[PDB]
Amino acid sequence: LLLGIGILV
Amino acid sequence: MIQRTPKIQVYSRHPAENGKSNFLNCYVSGFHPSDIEVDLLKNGERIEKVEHSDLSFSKDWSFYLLYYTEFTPTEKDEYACRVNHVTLSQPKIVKWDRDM
Amino acid sequence: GSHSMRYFFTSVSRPGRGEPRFIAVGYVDDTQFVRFDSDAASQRMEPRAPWIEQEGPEYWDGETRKVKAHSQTHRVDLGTLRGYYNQSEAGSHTVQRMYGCDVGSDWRFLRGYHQYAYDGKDYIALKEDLRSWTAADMAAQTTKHKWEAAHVAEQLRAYLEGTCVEWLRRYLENGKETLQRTDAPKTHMTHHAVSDHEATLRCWALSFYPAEITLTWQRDGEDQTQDTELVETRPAGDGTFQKWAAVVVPSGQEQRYTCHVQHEGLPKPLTLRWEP
Repeated sequence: LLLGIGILV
Repeated sequence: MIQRTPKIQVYSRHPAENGKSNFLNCYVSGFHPSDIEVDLLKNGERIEKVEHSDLSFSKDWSFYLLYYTEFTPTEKDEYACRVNHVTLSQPKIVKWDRDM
Repeated sequence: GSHSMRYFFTSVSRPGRGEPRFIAVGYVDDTQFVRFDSDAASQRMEPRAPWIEQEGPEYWDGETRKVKAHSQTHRVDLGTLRGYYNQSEAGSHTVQRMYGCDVGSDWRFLRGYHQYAYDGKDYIALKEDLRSWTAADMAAQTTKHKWEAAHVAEQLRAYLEGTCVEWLRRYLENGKETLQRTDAPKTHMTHHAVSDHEATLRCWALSFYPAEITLTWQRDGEDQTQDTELVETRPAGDGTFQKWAAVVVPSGQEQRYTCHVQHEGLPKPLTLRWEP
């Protein structure tokens, strides 16, 4: 199952 | 910008038997960046119908791909993998050597 | 006994200002089970193993939404990193991301990962504590300060210790026949006369799973590295792996040399010797 939150560098 | 030259191996899925259907494999690994040109050759000419794995990478971030095609080896027919990459001044040909 | 689930994401801006490539691949151990590739015109997260095809439409809709969301954040990241390193749009740049979890023999959380590379080198990595970051360079410290202030590690910790491991267990149970198997290496030795003076002994391992294997040469029971050759473990293309180790030996000294094979599929480590 993929990660469900959005992270940005 | 770190660049790494591909390691190339050409081999069959199964031990080669003349007249018996098999898969010709060309495995490229340890390369960066990901854009790479891989051809399977039969008697020096590009095989047009060739499949490949989904691009992935190792702990060191270096990429690996498998190019493959169904094929029937014979005594006389020669096979090779031709690889071009930014790290190479010319495309590298590795011949299929069945008897390793 | 011990297992891992891993997602691997490659984001490539190509020369100029075209749309970047995005590819996502999911693995359980050494078995790919999902893919999405912009170069293959993917519109959905696609199965790559029959056991994951059994998941229903809500699974596939959700994974498709999330992988498209990942594609979007990588598209931002490419622009962000051009800015951080003062690079023009004209060049080709590569972002890689890997996240996942390992479980031990008891199937409990052992370890979590969440890390990036830029242009073939470390950028930033979640440390083992799942609370702190390793910024590889000055530019990555900007990312580290941002992710600390936003408590990103704490959100990742919830997924890596919970969801990631809960779903890895589900897959291991649903894909049991495929994922919880070991295929022992089929081993043999070849002999090729290099000259009148030397012979190559090649020790072969075929059709094994998982990929993890050790091939070592001994000479009269002592570890032997000199005049040895070891190729990368390679895929057969049917879900099994291959590997060989070779040594060049003086003519008439073949019998001193043993190849040692270790694989979790074997009852016991194997010893091969060249035989007339």
